[PDB]
Amino acid sequence: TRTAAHTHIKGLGLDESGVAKRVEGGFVGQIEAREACGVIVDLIKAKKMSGRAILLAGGPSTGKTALALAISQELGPKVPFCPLVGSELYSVEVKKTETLMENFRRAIGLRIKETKEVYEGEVTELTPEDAENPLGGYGKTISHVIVGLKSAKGTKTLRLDPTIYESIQREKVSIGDVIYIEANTGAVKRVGRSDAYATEFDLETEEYVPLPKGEVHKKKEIVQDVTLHDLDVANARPQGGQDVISMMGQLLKPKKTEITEKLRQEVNKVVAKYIDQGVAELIPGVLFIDEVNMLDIEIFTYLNKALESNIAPVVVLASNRGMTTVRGTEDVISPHGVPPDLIDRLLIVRTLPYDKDEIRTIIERRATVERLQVESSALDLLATMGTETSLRYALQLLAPCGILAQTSNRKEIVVNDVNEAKLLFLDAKRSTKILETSANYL
Amino acid sequence: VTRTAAHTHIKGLGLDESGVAKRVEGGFVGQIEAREACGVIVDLIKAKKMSGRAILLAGGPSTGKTALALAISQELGPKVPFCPLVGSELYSVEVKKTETLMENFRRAIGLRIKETKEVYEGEVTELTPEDAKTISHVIVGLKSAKGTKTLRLDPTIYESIQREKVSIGDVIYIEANTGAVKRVGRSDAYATEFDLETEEYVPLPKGEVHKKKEIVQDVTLHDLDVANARPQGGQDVISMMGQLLKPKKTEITEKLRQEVNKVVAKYIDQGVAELIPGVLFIDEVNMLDIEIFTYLNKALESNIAPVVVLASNRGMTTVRGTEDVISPHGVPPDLIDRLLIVRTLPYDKDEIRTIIERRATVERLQVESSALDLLATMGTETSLRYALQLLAPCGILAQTSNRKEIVVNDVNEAKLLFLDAKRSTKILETSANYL
Amino acid sequence: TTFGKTTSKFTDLIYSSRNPIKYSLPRLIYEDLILPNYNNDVDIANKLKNVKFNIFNPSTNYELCLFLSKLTGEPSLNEFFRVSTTPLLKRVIERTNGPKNTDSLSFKTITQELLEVTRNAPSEGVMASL
Amino acid sequence: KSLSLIAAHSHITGLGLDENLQPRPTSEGMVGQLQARRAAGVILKMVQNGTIAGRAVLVAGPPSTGKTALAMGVSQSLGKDVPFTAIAGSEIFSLELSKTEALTQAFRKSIGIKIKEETELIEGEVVEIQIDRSITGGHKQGKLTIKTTDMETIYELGNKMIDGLTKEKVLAGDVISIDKASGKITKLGRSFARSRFVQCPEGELQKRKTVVHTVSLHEIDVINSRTQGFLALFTGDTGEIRSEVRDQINTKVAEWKEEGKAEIVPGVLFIDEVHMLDIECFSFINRALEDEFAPIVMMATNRGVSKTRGTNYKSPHGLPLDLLDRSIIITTKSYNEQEIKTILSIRAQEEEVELSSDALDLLTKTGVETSLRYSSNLISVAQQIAMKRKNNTVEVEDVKRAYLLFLDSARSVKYVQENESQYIDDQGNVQISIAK
Amino acid sequence: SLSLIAAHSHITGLGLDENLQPRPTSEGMVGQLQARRAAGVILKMVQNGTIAGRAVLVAGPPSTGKTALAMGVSQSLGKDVPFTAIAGSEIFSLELSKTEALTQAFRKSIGIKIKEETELIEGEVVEIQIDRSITGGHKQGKLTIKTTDMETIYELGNKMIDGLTKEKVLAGDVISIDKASGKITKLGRSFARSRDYDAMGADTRFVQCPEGELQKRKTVVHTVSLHEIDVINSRTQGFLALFTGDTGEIRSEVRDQINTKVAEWKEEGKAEIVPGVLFIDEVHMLDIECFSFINRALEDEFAPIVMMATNRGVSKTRGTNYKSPHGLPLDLLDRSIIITTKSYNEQEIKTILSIRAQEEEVELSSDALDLLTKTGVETSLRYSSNLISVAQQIAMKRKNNTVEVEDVKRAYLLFLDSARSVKYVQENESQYIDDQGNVQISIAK
Ligand SMILES: Nc1ncnc2c1ncn2[C@@H]1O[C@H](COP(=O)(O)OP(=O)(O)O)[C@@H](O)[C@H]1O
Ligand SMILES: Nc1ncnc2c1ncn2[C@@H]1O[C@H](COP(=O)(O)OP(=O)(O)O)[C@@H](O)[C@H]1O
Ligand SMILES: Nc1ncnc2c1ncn2[C@@H]1O[C@H](COP(=O)(O)OP(=O)(O)O)[C@@H](O)[C@H]1O
Ligand SMILES: Nc1ncnc2c1ncn2[C@@H]1O[C@H](COP(=O)(O)OP(=O)(O)O)[C@@H](O)[C@H]1O
Repeated sequence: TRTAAHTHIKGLGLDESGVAKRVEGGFVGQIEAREACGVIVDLIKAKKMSGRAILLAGGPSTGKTALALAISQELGPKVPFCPLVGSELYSVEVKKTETLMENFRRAIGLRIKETKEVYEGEVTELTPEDAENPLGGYGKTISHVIVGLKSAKGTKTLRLDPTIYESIQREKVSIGDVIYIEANTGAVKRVGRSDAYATEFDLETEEYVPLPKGEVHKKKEIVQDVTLHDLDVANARPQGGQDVISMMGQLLKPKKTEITEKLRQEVNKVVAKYIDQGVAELIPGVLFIDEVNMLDIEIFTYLNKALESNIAPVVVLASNRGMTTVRGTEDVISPHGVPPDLIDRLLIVRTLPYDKDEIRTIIERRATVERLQVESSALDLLATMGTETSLRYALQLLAPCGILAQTSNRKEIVVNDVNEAKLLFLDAKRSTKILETSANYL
Repeated sequence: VTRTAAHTHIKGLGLDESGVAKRVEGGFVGQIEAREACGVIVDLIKAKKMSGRAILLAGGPSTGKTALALAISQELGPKVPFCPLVGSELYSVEVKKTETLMENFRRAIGLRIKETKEVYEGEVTELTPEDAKTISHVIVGLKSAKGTKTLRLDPTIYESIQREKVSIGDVIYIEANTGAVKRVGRSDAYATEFDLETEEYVPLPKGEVHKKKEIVQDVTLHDLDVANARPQGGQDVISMMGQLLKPKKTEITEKLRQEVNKVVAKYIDQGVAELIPGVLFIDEVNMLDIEIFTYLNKALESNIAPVVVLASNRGMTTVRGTEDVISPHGVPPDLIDRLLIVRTLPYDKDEIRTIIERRATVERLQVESSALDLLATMGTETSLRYALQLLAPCGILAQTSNRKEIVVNDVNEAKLLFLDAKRSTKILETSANYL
Repeated sequence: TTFGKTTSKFTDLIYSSRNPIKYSLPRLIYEDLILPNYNNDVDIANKLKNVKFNIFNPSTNYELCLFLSKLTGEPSLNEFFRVSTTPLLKRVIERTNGPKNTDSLSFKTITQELLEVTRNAPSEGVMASL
Repeated sequence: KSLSLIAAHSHITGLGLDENLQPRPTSEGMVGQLQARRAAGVILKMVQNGTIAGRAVLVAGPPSTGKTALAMGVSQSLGKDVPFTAIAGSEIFSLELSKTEALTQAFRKSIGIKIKEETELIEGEVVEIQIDRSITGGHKQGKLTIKTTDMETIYELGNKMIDGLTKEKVLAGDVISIDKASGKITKLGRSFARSRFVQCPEGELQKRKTVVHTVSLHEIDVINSRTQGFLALFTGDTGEIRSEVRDQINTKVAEWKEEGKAEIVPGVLFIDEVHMLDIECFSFINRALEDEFAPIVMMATNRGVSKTRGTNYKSPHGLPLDLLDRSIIITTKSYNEQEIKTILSIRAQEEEVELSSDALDLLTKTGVETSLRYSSNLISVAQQIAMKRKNNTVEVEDVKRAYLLFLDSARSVKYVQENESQYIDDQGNVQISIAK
Repeated sequence: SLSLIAAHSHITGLGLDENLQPRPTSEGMVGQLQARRAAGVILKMVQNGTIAGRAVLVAGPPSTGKTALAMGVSQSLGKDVPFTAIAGSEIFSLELSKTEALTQAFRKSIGIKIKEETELIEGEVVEIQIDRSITGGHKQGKLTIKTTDMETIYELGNKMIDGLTKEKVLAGDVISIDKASGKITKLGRSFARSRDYDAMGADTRFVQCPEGELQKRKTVVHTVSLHEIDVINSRTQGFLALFTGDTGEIRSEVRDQINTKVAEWKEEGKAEIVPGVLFIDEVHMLDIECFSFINRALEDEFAPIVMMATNRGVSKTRGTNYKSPHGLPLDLLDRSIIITTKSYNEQEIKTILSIRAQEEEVELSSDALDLLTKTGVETSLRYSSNLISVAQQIAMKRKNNTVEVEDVKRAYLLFLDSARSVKYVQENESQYIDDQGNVQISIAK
């Protein structure tokens, strides 16, 4: 098992119609932010509103990213979640507007159900039946094709169209192969060779697949999940033909292109048409852009434009700045690095720093997840480091303590182990103190 | 007939067997210490044992840094690779600058392969394929002026023969190792089959059909890198019209480089190839950005880095790409630890006079003694390069007056006609509008 | 164009269109740089750079070929040497839809299994219309 | 050949010089500037000797003093079959080529190779053509009768000649040229036979003709590189040719000159407005001039002590001192009244405008007062005003009317400076309304 | 062999015992008795593999041994574990984004291990007989394959014959056939049939006829990084992008799909994850966007352990206008633990110079080595290290085997360090081009 700075949080931890308790889901404290995030989860599950923006703000190491992953865990794996960093939008292939629109479309999911009628099994016989009165000038005029199938606890012969004989001849279907006949379009395909013929030839280059289970004929309802960006990139890519340009672009580097608003419009109308028929279902998700202080003001203005769309998901932003200039502008002093036109469109959730007991409990649960045993006085010392230097410096100094404990052949982490961890690995403050008092061209 | 461009009187470093330098020998006058340090560096390069050695040679303008690097290149010989470069060429609009630096690094490590050229040439007399439909072999009979000779051939060479539309009586060229087939033309003896025809007629080869020759192929590592990393695909032998898609330079992955190193080491272990490390020379090193200066630190720590020679004429100058970093020679302090600096000294009057006499000798001009003294005084008064550039208009003005020896009057007219930087700046300062 | 025009039992109609701009080249450049002969090494250097020192050669770099065959799933180990030494236009003309074994690291993308369903799908299907 | 309306330097047919390189006061369309013309004649002799390489000269002076006139005089005095590349300073700032690559291509375009070859040709007038077909038409027999003004012959044709004659129709009385070794047949025209129009050729019909080729280093550089064909010489996307093919071309050219199969013809590269190059371009130009295959570079600039591009300091002529150290400088001076009036009379003769003496005196006065180019632009615009009154000679009234209608520099600055509320300033303020 | 004597090739692993206690001088590393212990803890942290995504920082003055420590970690890590060593200037690419280049460098340092079991039949083909049925739909075959020792006869399928007709094989052809997978390769032509054709051809090559048994069993282990799977599953023919670098901003959907695929393979049991180390030398010249992405990209499960080296004090971070410790912002320095290197004394410099002269096959006297030690105390260490190599050649120009004091004095005279160059520049500043471009070329005033 691999652990990386997270995966000790499992949802938010509220009860039904009530206050989130202090010890639930791996969260310690942050009660008001957890209640607000639960209200946000209920807003997303209501499946009504579009283009709602939430900015959570606070100091560093307060639990903004943990709250975002708690939102994603509470919604479930079916609801899409697109985590983003603010530096990801600057690309050297397309404009940053198109990258924002692509990550915007990646966060809306579609649930499509469909009924499949199939015919699979091992080929028993394959006989093109001739007509009673053949036409002149031709040979082997097929009137119909008799094909016998064989599966587990099932055997059925079929009368087929004359026009699937070309499909038999293209896919090279012979006796003993196991095939796959779609009902409506015909269009047979070779799954492989039957497993009973695996010892036919000493040396061969084939793929022998087990004989398929169940009946030859079955009706199965298949529910498929795609996002709207997959529909956009599938419709933009031209359907596979025989032109040199399509296969040339298949053999070359797939450079991104500025997808027009027209294609997105047609995709939205056909999706709404099949939603109105009761077949498809629209699942909006969460686009989480972290550290949004690094965005340019053009992206902020396009966010102002794109939040007014009908199909937009709920976008969550996070920042740790105070009074800072927006990038691209030399004089706009703004809270959290966000320009004031966007700030009016969003609600702000505030996160508060922790205390001695919360730091101690967080360190204890992180040591529990990391499969380590810590003695209580070592826990109190680590909480003293957490309130003295940083919570994250205490959290990253658990694995070297376990390594030094295993070096001395002990499964317990004690005081001198964390003293050696202090002596070996420095935090930022002592490193800055070393930098300030050294003049050796450092 | 013979051309001369600012050099070519420099033939070598001009050292003895003990490493000491004479005064005037090899086209170099003066600067004993820099020449001796450069000879030590030439010995280090000839040892072929170390990698990533960086030398900076520094001094004022027109002191002889480029002449010293050229003397290194002539002392090493034509076998050793030498890649001269200016620092402005590392900026390209196709790839990043670090990749261009990597290619220029790998251009300085060479290989030597010993190969044999085997050629069949003559007039086709018999062309008889036979079926084993697939042909198993074809028998071709070639004829020259010294006899005939028949050959069995594989079907691939018969396919290449059918590509070139070879019939009976054509003069063809076959290489035994590569398998290349070239059709020279129809033979001269079959030229009167028609009075007018679209076929060129060539005579019979006067030598033997079989020809054997031992050759040496000199390639570098960068040739193998670009041969193994064609993005569009392998080009054919002849493409007069261009490729349909334009192939652009790409960022070559280090996995390709380590595969090329593995294959080259495998061929070296069998005694086929010989490794010849060389010299990469970067003139005007102060025109490099700080990012290339940082990448040079890791690029000098590879196992197959060549010997790198840099030159600069700046003093305590700000490094490019920085605003509050002042460093000697425009070279950052992180990189300046890794080199050894060779100092280069300015010249005196007698050295300038000897340089002017040598340049007049190599350009096949005769000068008088008083003209030489006036040119030496002018060289000490303005610059050394001014007299060297003014030597040839003096010869032209002596030629137009139907004389062969330059005198003081031609030097005076050439000084009147062409100016230096100082007099041009004096005219520039005391002028009304834009000179 | 400068074609063959008439300055006025069948009539021959042969394509004869040319360009009025003529680029003239000496015979020496062609015969001494582009064609092989006894005094140059076009074919020798071509063989040295394309066959002997190629990294996809199975006679010298079999480990890389086996690694790439496990990576992609090509049934032949000469496929990479054939791909790397023929032009892109010749590759895209004679490309075939040969089968590959399932035990490989290259599986099918979501976009591809969306596109492969609707090759012969009719109208009024939801996946085909979308 | 070489279609042209009238150029601004169309009167300069070269440098007016004697056999002892002395400048005549008026010769070949050039007047005045005796020292500059003598220096350019010395540079012309340097180019025509061809034994030295990589020398850079600089032509500096005030604007409108005849620097481009000097460059055009050198280019016309070189004549044909010698390479002359003229570029501007802003031309090398490409989006697909680096600056050093563009400078390298411009450097190698200015040096050429003279290759002499001979081919055997057929030229004559077609008398009569017979094509014979068999019963099945598998084989074709043919006979061609062709004549010149001195002989006549009949040729028996094979299959490929018959196919090459059926393609690109050839009838009787046509004058054609046949290349036997390549199979290319060109129709020269039609002979003078009423019973296009060219004459019947004379002399022999089988002629061995010698053609002298001149090909630059950049062309062989493009062809030897396999990354693109010879069509990149016309489309213009060569795309950063690698260095190793340039060393192969250099060694091949050296052994071609050693064997005697080729000669090297160096030329002149002219860089107009050299002050608009970056310092990286100057540093590349410093080290590119010591190569063996380097032309003679001519640079022209008119700045004083100005800021070098890409830096933060000022330098004489806009060029750094290390570039100026390897240069010999030719200085041009301003003109007198008589030189200005001689220039205006020559520009009158080239524009086919007949001038009165008083009109020429008024043009000389307003050219000394304002600018030479202003009078040289006024002279051609006065002829239309003269032709509107239906007379041939340009009088004083036409020159005064053209001086009233079209303004110059100082007058336009003067009318701007007391009407600046109606123009847009550096701060973007303007008043459009008439009142208030 | 294609390796020469590099800058630090004496370092072969970290000089530690079993109890993570560094020896004073062992296997290349001299001194640094706390940084070596911390790097040993980091090496055990990597070799356990149970945690992911943690960054350490190696800070100290220049010429102290930060990249020596990284080389020691790389050499003691062992093979089949990915180790990527990049600079800060590599990621500024014209055709790739900085974030995408960072993602590629991150995913090049974590790989999976695949086990393959092969059954190879390598031998020379003698004869191929093809038999067809009455219907003609399928073709049967007879193969006679021959080794130096033994010869047997196999059978072929229809797909065997179709694959054998391509890459056309005749008698005298050396092929190999896999029983389990059916892979086909043409190794070339035997040397016994090298005298008949009389001219080679383009596509042919001569290999020796194999010996030993025909059916040989051997297992192969392959280590494939996640970046290789990303490049392969992004195009039709993706290996050319692996060898030419034209991958070009691979989409995130295939990366999530490949992550799910790798988790599925680990759970089913045909693969296991081998984590690695990413080393970013000179991290101080990275943009603030790069630092932000490094901050938020270390919280993934498939993240390696990052080692960064900095020799900067309180400098200005690139892309901003303020100054920060180590040239890095405080949010990244919160997510780090710092290993601090300290400068050497005379004895450690003496031992390092002795080791470096031992590697280069240079024999020094005691007085010459003492002089080099004194120069390494006064000037930098690398100046003495280069002085060894040039004094060696000065020694053979005198026809002497070992170097002496005179050779070190001559190499000190002929070559200059930074301080002497600064002094001779400053006392003759009129002969050099300053920041304003002024210079004096003429020697007489
Ligand atoms: N309330 C909490 N309960 C448990 N763990 C927390 C809490 N808040 C923060 N953490 C832990 O602190 C570490 C760093 O928090 P992070 O998400 O980086 O905060 P921020 O987003 O404010 O920088 C994470 O590994 C997280 O597990
Ligand atoms: N010691 C010397 N002997 C002969 N010629 C010299 C010497 N030093 C310099 N030169 C000549 O001076 C000219 C310019 O020198 P150069 O190599 O450009 O110096 P730098 O590169 O330092 O400007 C060259 O043509 C060279 O031939
Ligand atoms: N000495 C001269 N003889 C003839 N025409 C001249 C002379 N000097 C200048 N001119 C003409 O004056 C016009 C402007 O001069 P021009 O050469 O463009 O100035 P500049 O030297 O600033 O480029 C040109 O048409 C040129 O033909
Ligand atoms: N602990 C050490 N043991 C042996 N040699 C060392 C040690 N530290 C540094 N060196 C030597 O110092 C030289 C440069 O030091 P380096 O590792 O580059 O320092 P930094 O990484 O701080 O620049 C290397 O060639 C290496 O041989």
